[PDB]
Amino acid sequence: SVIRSIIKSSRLEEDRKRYLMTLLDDIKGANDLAKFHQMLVKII
Repeated sequence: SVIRSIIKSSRLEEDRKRYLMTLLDDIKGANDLAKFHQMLVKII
């Protein structure tokens, strides 16, 4: 939910936050999620 919320709150990727939502929501790894979060949030 944490990462799911941030990407959904990421006002840049429309369909990509939607797509990445159904992806990350399925990501059952807390550490890997955090890395994906650090990833895109450092991208922007």
